[PDB]
Amino acid sequence: MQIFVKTLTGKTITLEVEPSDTIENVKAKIQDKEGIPPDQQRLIFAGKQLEDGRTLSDYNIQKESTLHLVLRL
Amino acid sequence: MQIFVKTLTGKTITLEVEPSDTIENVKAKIQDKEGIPPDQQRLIFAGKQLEDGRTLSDYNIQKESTLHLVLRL
Amino acid sequence: QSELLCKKGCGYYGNPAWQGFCSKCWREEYHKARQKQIQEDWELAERLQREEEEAFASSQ
Ligand SMILES: [Zn+2]
Repeated sequence: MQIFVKTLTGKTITLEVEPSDTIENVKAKIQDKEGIPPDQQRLIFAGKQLEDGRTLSDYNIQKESTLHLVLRL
Repeated sequence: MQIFVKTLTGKTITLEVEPSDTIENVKAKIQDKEGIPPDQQRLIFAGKQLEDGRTLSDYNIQKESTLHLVLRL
Repeated sequence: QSELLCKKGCGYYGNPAWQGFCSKCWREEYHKARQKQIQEDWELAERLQREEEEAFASSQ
């Protein structure tokens, strides 16, 4: 499936994922494209910050779903 | 991957295997460690005795899976 | 808030692939079912052991 990660600075990363993929692995995928390290990444979906050891399916992230990315400092 | 073979006498052999490995080859691996010949080995998984010409994948033996070993007489 | 909520009711969402459970709850269930196969397999092993010993002594 495919989901989207919108930055606050006018970038929409398009990821190739599976419902079984861990949040941690999704943040690795973002690294593959954007070069941002996983520990410098906050992911948001439906008002929650996404927890590393949980999966997309745990949050009901389906086809087309859109998350947000905030950088840690 | 890694699977475990528990004896009835307080030994747990830890094997290094692939899903493609044949039961026969797994019994060769046990020989490498324990010196027990393949034809003196009964392997058990999920209530079945494991057939020599079949593979780990045929029985759905995955990561961490635990079989048992009975000696033939 | 829908029908997709995890069957253990721990608040997270379940997965069709994991029969209704979430990732963490599915792990516990998987470990639980694995514990049972080891136990049953040990019991099988015992039977096969007793049988090999009986079949042996049924020689000399
Ligand atoms: Zn759950």
